[PDB]
Amino acid sequence: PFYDSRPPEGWPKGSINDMDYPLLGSICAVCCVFVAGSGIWMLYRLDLGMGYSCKPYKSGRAPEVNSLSGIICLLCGTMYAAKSFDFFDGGGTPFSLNWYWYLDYVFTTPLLILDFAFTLDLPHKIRYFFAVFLTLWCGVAAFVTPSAYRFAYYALGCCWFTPFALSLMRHVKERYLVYPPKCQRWLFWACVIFFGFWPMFPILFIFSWLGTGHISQQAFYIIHAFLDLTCKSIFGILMTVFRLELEEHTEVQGLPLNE
Amino acid sequence: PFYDSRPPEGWPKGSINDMDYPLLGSICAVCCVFVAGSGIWMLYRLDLGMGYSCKPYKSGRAPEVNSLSGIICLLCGTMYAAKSFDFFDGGGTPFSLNWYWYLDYVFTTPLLILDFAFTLDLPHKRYFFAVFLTLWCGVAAFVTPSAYRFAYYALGCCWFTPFALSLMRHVKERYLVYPPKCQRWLFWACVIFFGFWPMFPILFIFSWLGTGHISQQAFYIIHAFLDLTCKSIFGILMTVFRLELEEHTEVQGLPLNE
Amino acid sequence: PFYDSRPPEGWPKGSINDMDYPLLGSICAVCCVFVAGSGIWMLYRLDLGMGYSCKPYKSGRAPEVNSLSGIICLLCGTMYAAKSFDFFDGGGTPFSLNWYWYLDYVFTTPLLILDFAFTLDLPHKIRYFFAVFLTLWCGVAAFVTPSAYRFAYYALGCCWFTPFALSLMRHVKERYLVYPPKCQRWLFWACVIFFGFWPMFPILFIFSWLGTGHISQQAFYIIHAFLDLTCKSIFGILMTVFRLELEEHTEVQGLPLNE
Ligand SMILES: *C/C=C(C)/C=C/C=C(C)/C=C/C1=C(C)CCCC1(C)C
Ligand SMILES: *C/C=C(C)/C=C/C=C(C)/C=C/C1=C(C)CCCC1(C)C
Ligand SMILES: *C/C=C(C)/C=C/C=C(C)/C=C/C1=C(C)CCCC1(C)C
Ligand SMILES: [K+]
Ligand SMILES: [K+]
Ligand SMILES: [K+]
Ligand SMILES: [K+]
Ligand SMILES: [K+]
Ligand SMILES: [K+]
Ligand SMILES: [K+]
Ligand SMILES: [K+]
Ligand SMILES: [K+]
Ligand SMILES: [K+]
Ligand SMILES: [K+]
Ligand SMILES: [K+]
Ligand SMILES: [K+]
Ligand SMILES: [K+]
Ligand SMILES: [K+]
Ligand SMILES: [K+]
Ligand SMILES: [K+]
Ligand SMILES: [K+]
Ligand SMILES: [K+]
Ligand SMILES: [K+]
Ligand SMILES: [K+]
Ligand SMILES: [K+]
Ligand SMILES: [K+]
Ligand SMILES: [K+]
Repeated sequence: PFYDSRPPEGWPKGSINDMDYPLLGSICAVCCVFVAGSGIWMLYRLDLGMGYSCKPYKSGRAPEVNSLSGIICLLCGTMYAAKSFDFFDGGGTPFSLNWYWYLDYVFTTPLLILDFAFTLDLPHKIRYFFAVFLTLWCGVAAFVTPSAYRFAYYALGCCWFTPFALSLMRHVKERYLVYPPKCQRWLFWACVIFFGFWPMFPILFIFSWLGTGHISQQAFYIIHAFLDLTCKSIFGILMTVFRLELEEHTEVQGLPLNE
Repeated sequence: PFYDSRPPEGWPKGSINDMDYPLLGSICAVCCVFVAGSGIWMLYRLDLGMGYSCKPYKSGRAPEVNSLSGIICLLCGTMYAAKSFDFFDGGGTPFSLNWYWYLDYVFTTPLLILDFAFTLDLPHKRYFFAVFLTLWCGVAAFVTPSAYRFAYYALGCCWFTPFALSLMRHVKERYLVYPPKCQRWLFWACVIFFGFWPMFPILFIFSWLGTGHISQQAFYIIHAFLDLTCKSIFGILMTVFRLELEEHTEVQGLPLNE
Repeated sequence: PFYDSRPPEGWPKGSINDMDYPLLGSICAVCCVFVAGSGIWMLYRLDLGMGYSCKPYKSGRAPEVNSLSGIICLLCGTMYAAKSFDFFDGGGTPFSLNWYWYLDYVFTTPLLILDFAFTLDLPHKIRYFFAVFLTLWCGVAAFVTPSAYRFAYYALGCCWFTPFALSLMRHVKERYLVYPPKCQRWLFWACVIFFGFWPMFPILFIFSWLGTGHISQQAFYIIHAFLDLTCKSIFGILMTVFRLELEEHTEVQGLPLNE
């Protein structure tokens, strides 16, 4: 999709691409290591067995959808390795996963909500997947649109995120009472991350360089690196622990849910 | 994928991009509203229950593949909102869903046939990929400036002609299964399918990339109407056919003619 | 994604794009015909029935995942028809499936391993799919990166292919003892192709024009056309014959596996 490139003399001074690229690349490398290691741990723990007792699977293999968390974390870590490669090369690299904002997210966070929908047995998994997909593509369109119509694209995304986030919460609540108090605690701390960090992205858009102009692109990159460390890595860890508690309750102890 | 952009002085006069952009944007906005509302109604009606009696689902939720029609209509409505944004900005916008013809279709109409294959229990749900490939052969045909675009078009005609011939046959095998009311709804859906899908290849020949009889603006209006028919009306007809099928088999418990 | 195009006077002499385009287009057309015909035969044979006896399916239709081999071969044949169109037009065509190396592969070979995972009942089908996906995208990034960081991208791909290829082999071995000796023979000849031709691509990268500079882009195109004739077409034929023998053993004769 690329047309632009870093000028031979470098990015013009004062432009949004005139960033601290060694620092951004170091942050991206650290994020890559952390998120990829978290995904590797999730896959290894999933292969260990069901619950904290590590009860062997009857088929000898874990459910395929249960690998979604670790797969998403490993894909995010690989894209952050690519981001570190792009930043350490000075930015504007032909294969830049940093250039088009939220283009990487159209790969992780839809699958992520799918994983969430598979972990909580949430209804309308395809509906939630496509809502997140369209919201992220509206964000990509807003960040590639140089006119005021980007605020239209943003609004379009806000027309896809506000219902979804309102629906998901409701559905999440319907599942929350089902689970035992310990799984409820893990789910509570995962939903705190979800419903307190997903709304941050729309707010960050308004104060970014494409909005009120209060947040620079470098600060945007650092903020979104921390958000991906939270929304992918920490949220996936919390989902893995919630799954372990649910399996210990229902598969190891055989106890029924509060449904 | 974009390399081109609207020139600072505007699109050159007499070029294919020198179109009535306020009119195209208004048409795209109306299409967005209509198709998105149709998808919202499809999802709401699906959540209402099975059949016309709105029989509650045993699990409390509808089948996931049954949301395909409304999801496709909502995705098409969102892409038409993006198209209206592009047209109202004068065209040639970096995120232009109007520039690359049939690029948007690679997202809807494959899923659409999937929905169709899921609604009629059609074999080789193959079909999807065939449509996929066909549409990509269209995309290339509209980005190739040489005569080899007619090769790409022909390649698509080598993927659409068998598929459309196979689908019909398979559709016929399912048509006798369904009751006469579901048969009526299926008949009116298949009329749209087999009478409007062939239009796109014919429209290619007489477009600016063929005989030069249809301008790009007329192409946009024609395809807006076609998307209003192939996505919106066809999805409505499929929803009504599903409602009749559920009323026959799930509410009344009657068996199919299989 | 295209920015470049063939210059009005043609590709500069001595450049990597200054290739024998009629020859490349003829090779691509022959490959298209062969691979598309192999996919058509695979789908027709699948529709014939189970096993060598062509036992009719109970539902009257074959399993959907069993069409993966023929679908992949037909998609590869269509992409090779597009490649022949691009080459016969002189290269650098806006819809060039030859320009971005391994970009076409991100469409076939993941599905291919999925097909493999479905044919051998291999665990972690999604994990293998995403590993191949990420390896191929790392290859695409390496072949679009003009700096030394391409060797980083390559290494990233080598960090995704080496574990996967090591895991797959192990899992394949666990399945190999299950199957009867005839299915074992067909599986052996398919795994020979897999584990002896998939490692070739990383080695070909090193000696290509983006590495040591020993293999030209034209030679790369011919080599990869032959590899796609082997990895898609011949491997799909071997998988179809293995499936036919397995169905003759288990569905026609009703005999159990060595599990
Ligand atoms: C790990 C990454 C995550 C969880 C990304 C989440 C993204 C969103 C909640 C998207 C937000 C936006 C929309 C509401 C539309 C306007 C633009 C965005 C992308 C900032
Ligand atoms: C709502 C949109 C629909 C139903 C689109 C349908 C598209 C086709 C039937 C595709 C037609 C073409 C081919 C046969 C190949 C040549 C190029 C196309 C895209 C016009
Ligand atoms: C029919 C095509 C096939 C089987 C393609 C296979 C591709 C690979 C085994 C990929 C190899 C590479 C990686 C290990 C990363 C570095 C770059 C590649 C793409 C050469
Ligand atoms: K995760
Ligand atoms: K996991
Ligand atoms: K990322
Ligand atoms: K990007
Ligand atoms: K940028
Ligand atoms: K970005
Ligand atoms: K799960
Ligand atoms: K997760
Ligand atoms: K629809
Ligand atoms: K629907
Ligand atoms: K559309
Ligand atoms: K487009
Ligand atoms: K155009
Ligand atoms: K278009
Ligand atoms: K359906
Ligand atoms: K539909
Ligand atoms: K194959
Ligand atoms: K096949
Ligand atoms: K190919
Ligand atoms: K390409
Ligand atoms: K090239
Ligand atoms: K290539
Ligand atoms: K299979
Ligand atoms: K195969």
